[PDB]
This record gives sequence, C-alpha cells and structure tokens, in this order.
Amino acid sequence: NFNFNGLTGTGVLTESNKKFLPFQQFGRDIADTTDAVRDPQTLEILDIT
Amino acid sequence: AYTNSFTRGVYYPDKVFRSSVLHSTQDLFLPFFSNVTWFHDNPVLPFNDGVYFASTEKSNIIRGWIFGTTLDSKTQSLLIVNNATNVVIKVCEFQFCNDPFLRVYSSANNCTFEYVSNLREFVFKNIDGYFKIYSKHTPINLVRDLPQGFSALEPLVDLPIGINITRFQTLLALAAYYVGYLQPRTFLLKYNENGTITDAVDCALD
Ligand SMILES: *[C@@H]1O[C@H](CO)[C@@H](O[C@@H]2O[C@H](CO)[C@@H](O)[C@H](O)[C@H]2NC(C)=O)[C@H](O)[C@H]1NC(C)=O
Ligand SMILES: *[C@@H]1O[C@H](CO)[C@@H](O[C@@H]2O[C@H](CO)[C@@H](O)[C@H](O)[C@H]2NC(C)=O)[C@H](O)[C@H]1NC(C)=O
Ligand SMILES: *[C@@H]1O[C@H](CO)[C@@H](O[C@@H]2O[C@H](CO)[C@@H](O)[C@H](O)[C@H]2NC(C)=O)[C@H](O)[C@H]1NC(C)=O
Ligand SMILES: *[C@@H]1O[C@H](CO)[C@@H](O[C@@H]2O[C@H](CO)[C@@H](O)[C@H](O)[C@H]2NC(C)=O)[C@H](O)[C@H]1NC(C)=O
Ligand SMILES: *[C@@H]1O[C@H](CO)[C@@H](O)[C@H](O)[C@H]1NC(C)=O
Ligand SMILES: *[C@@H]1O[C@H](CO)[C@@H](O)[C@H](O)[C@H]1NC(C)=O
Repeated sequence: NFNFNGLTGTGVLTESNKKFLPFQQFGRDIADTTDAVRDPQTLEILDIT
Repeated sequence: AYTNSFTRGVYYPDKVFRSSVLHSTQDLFLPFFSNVTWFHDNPVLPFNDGVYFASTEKSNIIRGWIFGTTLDSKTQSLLIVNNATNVVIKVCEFQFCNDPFLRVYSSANNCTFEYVSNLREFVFKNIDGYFKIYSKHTPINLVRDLPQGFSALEPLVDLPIGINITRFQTLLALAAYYVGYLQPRTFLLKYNENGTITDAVDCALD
C-alpha cells in the first residue's frame, strides 16, 4: 500500500525509466489512475503497476 | 504591424506525465494561425484572458514586464524583471513611470508578494489567483519575424499572487516582439515516447 502526498493506492512500486520533466509530479493511466509518481523526498520516479 | 502565429504557443496544460498518447484538453490556448500584433515599442497593451509573448533578439534588450489594472499605485501590480544575475518578481502598489526603462517606478508600497530566482517564447495566464508563466528558448533563421514550425512551452513558475490583471507593458534596457491573446479552445495533444508534446490539433480551426 502507498500514500504519496495523499495519493493512496496499492501496487508493486518499481524504479521508473519514465523521463519525467522537472515540473511533472505524476503519470496517468487511460482510466486516469496514477501510473507513476515522484517521491516527495528523494524526487525519484516510481512505476505503479 | 501584424504577423501570423504558425502553430506557436502550445504549452503543457498540466504537471501530469503522459507518453505515446493523444490527449484532448480544454484550456486557454493561442488559436492556430492567429493574427498576432508585431512590435519593434513599449506601449501599454490589454491582457484579456491571457497573453502569448515572444521576442526575437540578439542583445537582450527586453528585460521584463509589468502587469496590473490602473498601474498608478491605486491598485496592486505585478513587476517581473530579469537582471544581470537574477530574475526578480514583486507585487506592490507601484507608481510606474510614464515611460519605464532600465527608472521603472517612482515609488512602491503595500507589497504582499516577492520571489527571486534567437527566439524566446512566453505564455502568461491568470486563473483563480494564480499567475502561471510558461516559456521556451530556441535559435532560429531570422530575427525580424516569427518562424514556422511547432514547439511546446514548459511551465516556468506558478505564482499565487491573487491580484486582478487587465493590462501589461514591456520593460526595455537602454529587437522585435509579438503579442497574442489566449482563448478557450479544445486541443488534441500528441505526446511522444519521451513524454514531450510534439504536435497539436486546434479542434475549432477548420
Ligand atoms: C478588475 O479590474 C477592472 C479594471 O481594470 C475592473 O473592470 C470594471 O468592471 C466593472 C464591472 O465589474 C465595469 O462596470 C467597469 O466598466 C470595468 N472597468 C474597466 C476600466 O474596464 C474589474 O471589475 C476588476 N475585477 C475585479 C474582480 O477586481
Ligand atoms: C538582481 O536583483 C537582486 C534582488 O532580488 C539583487 O540582490 C540585491 O542586491 C543588493 C546590492 O545591490 C543587496 O543589498 C540586496 O540585499 C540584494 N537582495 C537580495 C534579495 O539578495 C541583485 O544584486 C541584482 N543583480 C544585479 C547584477 O544588480
Ligand atoms: C495601503 O493599502 C491600504 C488598503 O489596503 C490603503 O488604505 C486606505 O488608506 C486611505 C488613507 O490613506 C483611506 O482613506 C482608505 O479608506 C483606506 N482603504 C481601506 C480599504 O481601508 C493605504 O492607503 C495604502 N497605503 C498607502 C501608504 O497608500
Ligand atoms: C528521446 O530521448 C532520447 C534521449 O534521452 C533520445 O535519444 C538520443 O537521440 C540522439 C539523436 O537525436 C542520439 O544521438 C543519442 O545517442 C540518443 N541517446 C540515447 C540514449 O539513445 C531520443 O532520440 C528521443 N526520442 C524522441 C522521439 O524525441
Ligand atoms: C528530504 O530528505 C531527502 C533525503 O531523504 C533530501 O535529499 C531532501 O533534500 C529533503 N527535502 C528537501 C526539500 O530538502
Ligand atoms: C489583423 O487584424 C487587424 C485588426 O486588428 C486587421 O486590420 C488586419 O487586416 C489583420 N491582418 C490579417 C493578415 O488578417
């Protein structure tokens, strides 16, 4: 289970190859569920499969 | 003078990463092939629902802008200036000069917000108290007039100034620039595999 800045869900968090631009904070699915997220402390990008 | 906005002035509508996907969005955008005013010039211009601003330059003559309504200290106004070492942003009841240059204002009072950080393109939006700035810079084949081709502006800053804006004016240091107005439009945005916008369709154009 995860809770990033209030974004609450469940998944297998994994290091992401997605090249988020410096301003981007989240990534989205076609269903607008969050598909990737930026850690608010380390600023790294994680996949949320 | 006037010139034609050849698909310029698209920007990332939100801070959500998207890739290899076409996404429809409704937001204030510069309509494709819009009739944009051409300057060579520091008159006060209206702001409307938002501005696209672009400068083609070689000696950095344009150093910033002032935004507000009365521009006479009776109301608060926003000052944005890029000095030789830092970008400076202030919101105060500025008594601006009749012909500002880098001697912008006679006095400043009741200041509630402050922040301190070829073709150059910018977009200015003011929504629900937030003043959003987007930009990109790019080398191009001519200095006199706006080029062809597509490029997307990235968000630069998002200031919660909370003030009314209806007019703006360019600040010069003792070049040509273009001004266009944003309109509520539905755009279809193409995001490449790297998550960058590489093309767009202005759904009300034709
Ligand atoms: C923002 O400032 C403008 C002035 O630049 C205000 O415009 C006036 O609006 C009223 C209606 O609310 C009109 O009757 C006036 O004729 C307008 N004046 C001008 C010069 O256009 C506007 O009301 C202000 N809005 C807010 C929310 O402060
Ligand atoms: C660009 O603007 C900043 C203001 O934001 C200038 O910094 C100030 O410099 C004076 C000295 O000239 C100091 O007394 C202030 O304390 C500084 N303010 C801050 C917030 O640091 C900066 O000097 C300007 N750059 C140039 C080249 O003039
Ligand atoms: C700073 O802003 C305030 C408003 O927020 C100004 O207050 C007005 O002051 C005059 C007298 O100087 C009064 O007649 C008005 O009624 C006040 N307005 C309100 C809404 O109370 C104040 O004048 C500003 N400061 C300066 C130095 O001009
Ligand atoms: C996506 O971004 C990568 C860089 O992260 C681009 O890959 C580079 O492309 C240039 C040519 O433009 C090559 O010289 C580099 O060797 C490439 N680097 C790597 C690591 O492959 C890629 O071209 C971009 N793709 C798109 C469609 O913009
Ligand atoms: C939060 O902590 C990380 C280390 O875990 C650090 O790198 C980061 O700078 C901190 N946040 C801020 C805003 O400095
Ligand atoms: C651009 O708009 C002005 C009015 O603001 C008009 O006079 C001019 O003919 C227009 N130019 C083009 C090329 O449409």
